[PDB]
Amino acid sequence: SHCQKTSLRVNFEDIGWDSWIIAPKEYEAYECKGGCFFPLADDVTPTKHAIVQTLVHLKFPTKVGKACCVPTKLSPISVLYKDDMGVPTLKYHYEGMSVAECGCR
Amino acid sequence: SHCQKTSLRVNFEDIGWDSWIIAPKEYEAYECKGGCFFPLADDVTPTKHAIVQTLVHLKFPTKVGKACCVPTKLSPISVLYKDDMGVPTLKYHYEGMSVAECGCR
Amino acid sequence: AEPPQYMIDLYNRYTTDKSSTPASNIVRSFSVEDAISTAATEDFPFQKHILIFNISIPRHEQITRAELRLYVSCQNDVDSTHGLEGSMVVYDVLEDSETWDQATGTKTFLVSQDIRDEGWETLEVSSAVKRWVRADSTTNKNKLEVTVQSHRESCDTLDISVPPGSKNLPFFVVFSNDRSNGTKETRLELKEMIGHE
Amino acid sequence: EPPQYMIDLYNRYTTDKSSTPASNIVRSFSVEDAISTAATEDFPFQKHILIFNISIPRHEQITRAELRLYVSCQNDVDSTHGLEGSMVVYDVLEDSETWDQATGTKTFLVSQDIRDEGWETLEVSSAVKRWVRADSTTNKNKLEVTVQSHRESCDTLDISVPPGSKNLPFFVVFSNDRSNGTKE
Ligand SMILES: *[C@@H]1O[C@H](CO)[C@@H](O[C@@H]2O[C@H](CO)[C@@H](O)[C@H](O)[C@H]2NC(C)=O)[C@H](O)[C@H]1NC(C)=O
Ligand SMILES: *[C@@H]1O[C@H](CO)[C@@H](O)[C@H](O)[C@H]1NC(C)=O
Ligand SMILES: [Zn+2]
Ligand SMILES: [Zn+2]
Ligand SMILES: [Zn+2]
Ligand SMILES: [Zn+2]
Ligand SMILES: [Zn+2]
Ligand SMILES: [Zn+2]
Ligand SMILES: [Zn+2]
Ligand SMILES: [Zn+2]
Ligand SMILES: [Zn+2]
Ligand SMILES: [Zn+2]
Repeated sequence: SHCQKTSLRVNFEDIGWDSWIIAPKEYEAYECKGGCFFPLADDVTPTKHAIVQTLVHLKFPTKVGKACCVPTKLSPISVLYKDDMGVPTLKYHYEGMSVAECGCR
Repeated sequence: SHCQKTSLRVNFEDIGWDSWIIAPKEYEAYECKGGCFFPLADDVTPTKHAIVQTLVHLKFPTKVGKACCVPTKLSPISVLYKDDMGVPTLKYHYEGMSVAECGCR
Repeated sequence: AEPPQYMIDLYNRYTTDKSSTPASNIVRSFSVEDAISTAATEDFPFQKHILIFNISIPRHEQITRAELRLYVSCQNDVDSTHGLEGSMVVYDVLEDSETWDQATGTKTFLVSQDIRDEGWETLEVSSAVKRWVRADSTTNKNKLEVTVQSHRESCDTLDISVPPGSKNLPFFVVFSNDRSNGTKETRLELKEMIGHE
Repeated sequence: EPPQYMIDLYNRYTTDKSSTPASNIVRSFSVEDAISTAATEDFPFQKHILIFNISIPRHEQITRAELRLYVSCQNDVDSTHGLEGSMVVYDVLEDSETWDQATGTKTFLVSQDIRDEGWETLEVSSAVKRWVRADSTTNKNKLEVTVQSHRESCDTLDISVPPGSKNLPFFVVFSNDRSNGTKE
C-alpha cells in the first residue's frame, strides 16, 4: 500500500481505560497504515535518514529494513478523568491522543 | 525484542550518492531495530497514541498494528558536496543524517 | 465514588460547539476533607464553618481561577416558608485555635455574598489557593472559614450543607494552566499513562 | 573539480571537532569570465575584471567572503632579480566597454602587498553582501583586480586568470542560516 492516515475509533472499555476515563469513553484516534516504499514522496515528509535507509534497503533488502509509517503530528482531545490520587481532572487539550499527520521515518 | 539503536554503516557508492557527495565516503547512520511490545517503558519515550494503539493491538490484533520503532532524535554530520548548480558546498551541520535516539510511535 | 456533574457539565460545555475556547486548560475538583461547625451564639449570631481541603496543584502549573461552591439551604426547618435571606463570608484561615471558630485565630477576608435562592452558590476565592500553592512552609494554610449570617426576616437555621451531613457537600474548583505552555504538564501526563498502562 | 581549499576545510572542520566553525555553510564560486588588460604607459599595472555568478539563498546570512588569487611572475626570463609588488581589488558598480580602470565606477575593497609566489586570500565580504542585495539598478556581481609590480622586479607580475586553466580565481562564501537551520 502507501503510508497514509486511516480512521480508528477507540473504545476505552476495550483497552481497559474506562477505569479512570470518565469521558468520552470512545474517540477517533486515527491510524497510520501503509508502507514506506521507494520512492518516498513529499506527502510523507521524509527525513534524510529515512531517504538514506530506503536507498540502503534497495541495495541490501535482506539486512536493512525500510522506513516505518508513523504519526508525524499528533492532535489533542478533550478528556475528563481521575488523577492517580482520584482527583477529577478536565483537560480541554489532552495532547497526543489522535494522529494529525503521518510520515516516513 | 526492545526498540533500540543499532549500528549501520552507509557507503555512498552503494546508494549512488557518490555522484554529488564529495565527503565523507561512508558514515555511521545507525538504525532503529526491534519492536514496540507491551509495555512501553520510559526508555522509548512513548506517545499517548503509541500507548493507545499498543493496547488496541492486544485487543484487536487483526485490525490494528503495534507502534513502530523509529528514530526520535537525529544528529547531523559534516558533509562536503556539490550543489544542484555544481557549486561545492560544505556544511558542518548537515542535519538528519544519523540516529540519536529511537522510540515508539 | 464519582466526580461531580459540574465537572461533567464543564466537559459537555467544552465539547459542545462553543465559539469560545476556555481560559483555562486544566480544571480540577477538590471535595472537602473535614469540617468543623459551630452553631450561632449570642456573642456571635451566625453559623461558623471551618472547611479543610487537600488541594495539591503541581508547581509547573500556573492557576488562573478557583471557585468555592457551597449549597445554601434552609436546613429542613419549621416555618421554612417564611423566607430564605442572608449573607455569607469566607475567610482564608492563617492561624487556627481549638477554642471557637471566628472568636479566635487569624483570617484574611475573601468574598462577601448575599444569598436568597436555595441552591448552589459560587465564590471566587482564587487568592487563597494561590497562597496554598506557594506554601513557603511557614504558615499552616490549605483551609478556610465560612460564616453564614441570617437576616431578620429569614430562616431560623439558614446554613450551608456541610459534614457530618452527606448531601450537597462543599468542593473546590481550580482552573489552571501550565507555566511552560504545556511542555512540563504533558510530560507528567505521559508518566501517568505508563502507570495506567 | 572542487578546489582543494574546500576539501581542506572539510578536513579542518572534521579534525578540530572541539572547535566549531564561525560559519556553518561554505560555498565555492569559480570565475565565470575575465577581461584582462596589459599595463600601459598611462596606467602602469595589470588590469583584470573578474565576473562571478555568486547566488546565495536569501534565507542565508553570509558571514565572510574570500577572493583567492594565484600571484605569479608569468614565466619570464630575468625574473631572478627579485619578486615584490602589490595588488588591489575594487567592487565594480558601473562598467564601460572601453578599458578597465580607465573608466567606470568602483569602490575600494582590499589592498595587499605581495612577496611569495602562491595563493593569496582577500577578504571582500563587503562586495558579496552588496551582491546579494542586488536591487537590480547597477550591473554588479563582478570586481576588478589590479596588480602593481614594485621597482626592479618581474616584468609581468600578475594573477593567473582566464583564458588560462591553471590556478584560476574563485570565491569562498561563509554563510549561516537566519532561521537557525529551519529553512535551510
Ligand atoms: C548563473 O546562475 C544563475 C542562477 O541564478 C543562472 O540563471 C539561470 O539561467 C537560465 C538560463 O536560461 C534560466 O533558465 C534559469 O531560470 C536561471 N535560474 C535562475 C535561478 O534564475 C545563470 O544561467 C548562471 N549563469 C551562467 C553563465 O552559468
Ligand atoms: C492529601 O493530598 C496529598 C497530596 O500530596 C496526598 O499525598 C495525601 O494522601 C492526601 N491525604 C488524604 C487524607 O487524602
Ligand atoms: Zn521493500
Ligand atoms: Zn494544544
Ligand atoms: Zn445577651
Ligand atoms: Zn501540572
Ligand atoms: Zn447584603
Ligand atoms: Zn436583608
Ligand atoms: Zn418574619
Ligand atoms: Zn540557504
Ligand atoms: Zn622579462
Ligand atoms: Zn606596499
